[PDB]
Amino acid sequence: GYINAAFRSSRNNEAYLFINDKYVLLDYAPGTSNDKVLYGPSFVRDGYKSLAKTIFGTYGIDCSFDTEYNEAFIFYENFCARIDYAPHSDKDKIISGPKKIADMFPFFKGTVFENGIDAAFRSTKGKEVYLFKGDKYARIDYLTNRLVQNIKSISDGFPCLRGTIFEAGMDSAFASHKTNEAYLFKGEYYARINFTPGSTNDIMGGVKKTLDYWPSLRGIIPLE
Amino acid sequence: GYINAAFRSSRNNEAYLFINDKYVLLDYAPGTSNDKVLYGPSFVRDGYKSLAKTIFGTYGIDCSFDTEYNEAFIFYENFCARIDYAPHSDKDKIISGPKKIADMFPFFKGTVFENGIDAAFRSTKGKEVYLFKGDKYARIDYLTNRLVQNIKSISDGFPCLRGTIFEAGMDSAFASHKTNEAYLFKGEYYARINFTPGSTNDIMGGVKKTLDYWPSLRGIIPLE
Ligand SMILES: [Ca+2]
Ligand SMILES: [Ca+2]
Ligand SMILES: [Cl-]
Ligand SMILES: [Cl-]
Ligand SMILES: [Cl-]
Ligand code: NA
Ligand code: NA
Repeated sequence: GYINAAFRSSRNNEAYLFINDKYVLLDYAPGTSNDKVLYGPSFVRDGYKSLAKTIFGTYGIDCSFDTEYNEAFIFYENFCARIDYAPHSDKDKIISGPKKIADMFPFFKGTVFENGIDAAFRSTKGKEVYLFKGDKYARIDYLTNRLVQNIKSISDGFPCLRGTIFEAGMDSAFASHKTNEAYLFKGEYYARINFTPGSTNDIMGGVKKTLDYWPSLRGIIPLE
Repeated sequence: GYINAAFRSSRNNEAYLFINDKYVLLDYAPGTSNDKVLYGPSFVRDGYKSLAKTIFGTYGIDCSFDTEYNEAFIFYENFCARIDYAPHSDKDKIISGPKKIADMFPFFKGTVFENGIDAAFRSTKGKEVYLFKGDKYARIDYLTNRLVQNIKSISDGFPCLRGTIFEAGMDSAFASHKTNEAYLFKGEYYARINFTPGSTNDIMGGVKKTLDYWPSLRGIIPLE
């Protein structure tokens, strides 16, 4: 019962975190010690009416990423959908789907990504997204629907992760509102990384405990 | 692109037929030659607003069976839902699901039925339903959620099918409004069978052409 998916909100310093078939809306306070749970924990089916009678409403969300405006891709196993998550309102809706991953992203056919994605986060560069499955990552443009480069080992693109628990996989991720930062999650741990698109960079550099960084999540995770 | 699923309506002499991602409502006229298409062929997503943004709306329905009143179980691969099909209105709605088959029917766990069902029809007896997968069939009570007997070969329970194309499997079925009769489909073929719950039969009619029996379907089956 840890964080299985996440996406950055269009609202400043807010992110949606999905755990089992539930979620929380968090003010994650990147520059301040005043993190706070703004909504939830709530069942996906209760919080998102448009998702109530779907596989997402039944089983929850296991990967997602912000795109632009108020729209996000959400996943469950081999299925995905594009949604308007309509922050702080009643107005959520499915724009596209649900569709099999292979039908939404045909370049994934014949790869390990066609059966499910572990984690994803929105790049600062153009319409780019990083997606993770096992020890591999992919880099796509969601607007033109194109694989930007060959699928590579996580360690090829993020050398800073060699020798950490993230080397063989990530459970969940979201991009920060602070430029070129992102959070990676696995079990009780997170890392805050700094990245530069297209450059084999580094930093960092600190695998810590999620509950130390967000005390407002005490008693919410782990969810037994 | 032949019939992939069907269910008997609560309305006398009407059946819903599912083909690719579409359906047809048919007056199947079991006692006369006045068969007609009443509605469709239309997309499932257009005709059932409640299914529009679900896996059933994207990909169609590959198995189903009438329960009672205006409720039907519908399937797509390993998922299923309980729906009110609200005949001749737009008051359709999902009552339960979508859920995985193992979660809805726990007794199917470990069986060949776990990952999808080929075809099904409602019995005249109590709340019993016959379900088909490959050369095997199952008989369940949907109320008590119970397997009524061991999973068996189609030939054992339906000896009239021996030596015919239906021996190895069926694509679709529905129970007739005429008691103890049902229609089974595969490719361009159908059989009309008499069945006696809990007891084998003898001879009935033989494998025939669906288009000969329902000329109102010419130009519709197969869907090119
Ligand atoms: Ca995940
Ligand atoms: Ca079928
Ligand atoms: Cl994620
Ligand atoms: Cl069927
Ligand atoms: Cl769905
Ligand atoms: Na994410
Ligand atoms: Na059926």
